[PDB]
Amino acid sequence: GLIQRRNFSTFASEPSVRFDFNYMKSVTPTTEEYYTYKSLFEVVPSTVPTLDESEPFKYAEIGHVSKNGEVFPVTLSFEDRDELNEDLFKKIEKGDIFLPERGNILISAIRPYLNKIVLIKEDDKTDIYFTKAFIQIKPLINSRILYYALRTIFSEKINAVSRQGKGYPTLKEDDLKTIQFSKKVIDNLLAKEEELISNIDALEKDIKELKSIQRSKKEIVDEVFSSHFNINMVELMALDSQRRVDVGLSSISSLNSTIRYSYRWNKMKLIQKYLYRDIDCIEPLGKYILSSNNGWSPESVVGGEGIPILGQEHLEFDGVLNVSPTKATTKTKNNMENFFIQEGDLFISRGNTVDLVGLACVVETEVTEDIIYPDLYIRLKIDEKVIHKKYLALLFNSFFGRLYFKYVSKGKNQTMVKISSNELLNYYLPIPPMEEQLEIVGKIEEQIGAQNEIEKQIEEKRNQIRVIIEETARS
Amino acid sequence: VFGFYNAWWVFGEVAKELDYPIFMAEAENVGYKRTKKGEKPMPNDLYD
DNA sequence: CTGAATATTGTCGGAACCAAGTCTCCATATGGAATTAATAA
DNA sequence: TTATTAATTCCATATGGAGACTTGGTTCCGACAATATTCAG
Repeated sequence: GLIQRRNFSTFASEPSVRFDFNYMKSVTPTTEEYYTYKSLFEVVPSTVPTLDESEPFKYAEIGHVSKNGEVFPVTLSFEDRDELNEDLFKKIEKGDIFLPERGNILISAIRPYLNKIVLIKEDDKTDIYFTKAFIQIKPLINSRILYYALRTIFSEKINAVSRQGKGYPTLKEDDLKTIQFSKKVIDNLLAKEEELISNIDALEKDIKELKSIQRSKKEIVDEVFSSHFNINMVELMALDSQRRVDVGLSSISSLNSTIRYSYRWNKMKLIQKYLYRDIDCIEPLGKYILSSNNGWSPESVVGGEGIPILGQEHLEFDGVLNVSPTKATTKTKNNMENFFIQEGDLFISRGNTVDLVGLACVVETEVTEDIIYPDLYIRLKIDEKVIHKKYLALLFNSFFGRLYFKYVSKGKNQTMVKISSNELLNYYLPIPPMEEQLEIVGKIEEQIGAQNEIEKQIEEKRNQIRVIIEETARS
Repeated sequence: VFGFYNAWWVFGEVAKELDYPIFMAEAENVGYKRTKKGEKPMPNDLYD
């Protein structure tokens, strides 16, 4: 760890005479002609607004605000106050609400390192109320300049005054009033304005345009799979909401082989019967399976010194292994080679939530190093003449595999529902001809590749939007 | 107790010969959402 | 008749913290292997 | 005339655990100022 050395006098920096390590990691003699909170901003005391009842107002907690300074408020109305959102209305009635005045900045008080600072823009409409967990400041200088100087720069001095105290690392208005902002950093940004606002505005509107067409990695798989097979997605989500199945005693042993009569199995049967009403290409998977080798999960330390190991978070709805190992072991089992990922392998997740169990992916990434797949991965070397593994993985990630594994995953603990080899061998999935399987794969490969390219341009723009600020400040 | 059988082939015909309806249903919300800081009301799918 | 001190009225400040989301090593059969084995020409 | 079991070892493997670690931020009690009070010199 760090080894510093400070003096007694340095305990006089704050009237709270704190002497914690985190606060004084930043404390040091200063030569820059620092500014203070008086010149830059002004803390605005919070007040409880008089909300009307007819108009549905919009509320936002800390969790609704994103890391990149976006708000996703919840539309609440006193007219429809049910028990699901009763807690929010309880907070509102208690008095944890305030309407930000236009142009202010709202810094979150809890956990500053997430950089959850939001700016109320001077333009636009439909103002949104916020939880008093934020802190209002009125920037005497240009609001956008202070906003960008607080998000990108000064992100470590704000994090150097947070108070943990047997729990949440939180801030206080006094902590902000204690900050020691520099002069050159702020005056360089303020003087070089009228272009450092135009460039950032253009880049932000480009980012907004890119986000305007973004789609999730699951809807794309759902869209094309719904395009084929002529599946009414609206009716499927309606039959899934039914909570009443009345089967008979005779229809318990049909294709059971182990006498399972739980409600989940009996609703699986109904859903699978509904899904295949018009599709006639279905054959059991157990025919086209050659092996079901599991993985190896030794005791692993995060960021250790040894062979890397994958995790359940590296399987995405796309169908490609993320190959982003985090955990590392140093233990051997005399059979290391059999538990190393190879190009073309088909891995299915074994053990997750009821909605994320059974996700499959093909490696499709040439990596020369050896990476262990945990025992929560089932590798499925199969017959490469009818299945076309990519198609199988993307079928499993689709609603055709997200509903079967949602109701066949055995387990007492619903948080780690697991699938066994028997479910894989007894799964009746639709197999179209090899030519027909290739067409879908091309579609939900090109569309998702375009989506990923969208996901890459936005990151590059958001990185240069702060590189510009850094180079402007330090100049 | 079973008699040197697989009990599946036997159980199929046993259930075929004698049959009775069975009732199954699922509740999603029970109405007593508890946390380490007390209870809280919720919709109750079981009874009203 | 100028109090300040107790009925309390609504607001800060913390918390042997704690829900939300979702990712895990390991004890325990187990059976198909091995083994012993008894079939029987 | 042997070599089939079927028991007794023994393996790496499949299965499952009234789980359990990670990350983020939430309620609620306790002060507490400021209501009020409050009787009195």
